[PDB]
Amino acid sequence: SLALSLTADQMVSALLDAEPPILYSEYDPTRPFSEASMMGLLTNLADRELVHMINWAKRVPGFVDLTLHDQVHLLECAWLEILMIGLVWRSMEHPGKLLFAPNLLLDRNQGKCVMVEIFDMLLATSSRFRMMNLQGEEFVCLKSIILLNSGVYTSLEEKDHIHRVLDKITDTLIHLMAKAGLTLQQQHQRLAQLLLILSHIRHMSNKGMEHLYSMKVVPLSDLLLEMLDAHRL
Amino acid sequence: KNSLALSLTADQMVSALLDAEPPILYSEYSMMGLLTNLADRELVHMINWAKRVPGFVDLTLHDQVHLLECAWLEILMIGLVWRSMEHPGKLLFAPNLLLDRNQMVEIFDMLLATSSRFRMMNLQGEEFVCLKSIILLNSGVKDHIHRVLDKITDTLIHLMAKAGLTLQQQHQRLAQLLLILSHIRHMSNKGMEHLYSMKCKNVVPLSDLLLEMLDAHR
Amino acid sequence: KILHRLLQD
Amino acid sequence: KILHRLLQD
Repeated sequence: SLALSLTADQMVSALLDAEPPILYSEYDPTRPFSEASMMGLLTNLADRELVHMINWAKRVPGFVDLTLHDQVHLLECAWLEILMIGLVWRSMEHPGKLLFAPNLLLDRNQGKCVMVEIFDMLLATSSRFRMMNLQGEEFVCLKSIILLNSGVYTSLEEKDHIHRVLDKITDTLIHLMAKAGLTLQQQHQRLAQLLLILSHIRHMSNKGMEHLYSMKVVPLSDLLLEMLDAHRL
Repeated sequence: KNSLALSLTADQMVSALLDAEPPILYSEYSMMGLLTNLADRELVHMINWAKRVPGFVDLTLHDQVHLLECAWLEILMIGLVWRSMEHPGKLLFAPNLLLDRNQMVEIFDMLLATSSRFRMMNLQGEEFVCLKSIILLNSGVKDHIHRVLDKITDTLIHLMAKAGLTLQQQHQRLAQLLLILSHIRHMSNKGMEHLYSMKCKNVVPLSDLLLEMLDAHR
Repeated sequence: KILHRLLQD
Repeated sequence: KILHRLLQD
């Protein structure tokens, strides 16, 4: 591989330049009002976000070296996790609310019809990210970790390759914290704190997932139908 | 805040977590009926194990039932994975119950992959008991529980430093272990779904304690 | 509940 | 597969 040779500073720049954009919702003020229409906005938003994520994944160092089946597999497993950590990242500057889009800011009263429980878990996750002062450099590292780690445990030395890249992102996270001026103890503590949150992200993803193939009337895109059926069967 | 965890040194914490370890139970004499019976008895030991975990008692009661309600299947699974490490390709539910995948099978494979990973990492028992305490305290959802988690983190690092691992190897191994916890959370959530559908199908009677911990996922 | 019975006793 | 065809391009 080649991504095993890039430095920590080069890893960050590669991830920052590969960052997907923050997308907007479907603007019409009437559709956030009810249940079906609101999930329609989120579904449409997630569908367009997936297209960016797929192409973002191709620019994630090491992901390209993976075989085609391994690439699809990792995306099939982590797609909702990556959407959620992005959502949680965007919602940091807005306590008590979830920023799905700059034109789609959700409060928990909207979540209390049709879901409230998952809403609060996302809020709490965004809350911890805020008071930890999560940096954009750290965030893009966490997203790449999710992409490579979530589906790796479902010749097979491609597993070893994935683990090698994961070790590099670990070095990168520590590199960023070291540059930020954190003491050695604070580094592995913050590292642990961030990675423990990934378990929470996985949790919220699984819970949100089983709502999605329970909601399955509220039309899902064929791409989204494909991503969910991988989690079912 | 009154706490034994924050008063313990790194080695005292390890010693306490080792002494608090639950026993390896035996199966009785369908297959899922055996596992259900086994898991039920293991749950009784887990509850008392948690009470022996430094810091857990100092939490309020409602916080204690919450963590156990959230983590019980995660803790059962990492215990199973730990026992199965020296049996690659098989799961050692009990010394008298060693199973292959073809005897829920998707979850079996995930457990096998976790056991293989722990084995090639050469996971130590002192690291293992730290991971379980982390799972218990991180299942819910500076705060007291977060302070304890920070200390168990210091404990994992302390253990690795004694093993002779470099600072780089410590951060990497710590990351490797905590990333596996994400997969353990996954297996637990998936297992929870199937266990409830299993309840609806009325094919194997979930025990009282199991039915109770299930209703908690909510 | 069985939980906070074993948890206390 | 669409995801497969989205990776193909």
